Amino acid sequence: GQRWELALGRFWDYLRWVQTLSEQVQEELLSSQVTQELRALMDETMKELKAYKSELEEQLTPVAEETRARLSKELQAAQARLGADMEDVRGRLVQYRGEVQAMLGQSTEELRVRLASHLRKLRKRLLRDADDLQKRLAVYQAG
Repeated sequence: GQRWELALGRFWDYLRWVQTLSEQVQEELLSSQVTQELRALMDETMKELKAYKSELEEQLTPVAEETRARLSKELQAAQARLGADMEDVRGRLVQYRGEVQAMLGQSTEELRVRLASHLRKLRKRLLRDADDLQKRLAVYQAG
């Protein structure tokens, strides 16, 4: 894949592990290591995506200009959606950390069930937006 796709792939691999919510995951969630790592992986994905779009603009098919503008704005919106989705994942995990830190030594099982359900929905959104972004990038040059 492209550099940005490999960066997103590392985000996916790390998130899949987090979604197991094992005791190893819990340790890294409560220390903030998980959200620092997701921030790093998100930032790298977005940096590579912006650089990729910039290089694609060196190999464009000429089109009506109105069309090129439309497609460029649609692509920028798709990039922004991806970044917002990754940040929503990270923010939901920050929320979980704060809730666990407020509850002394009480059982986190219900919190974990609710987190797992929510993360599944956030992953669905990130995945549909990533696939949409790849579709737009694939037809961007031909216009």
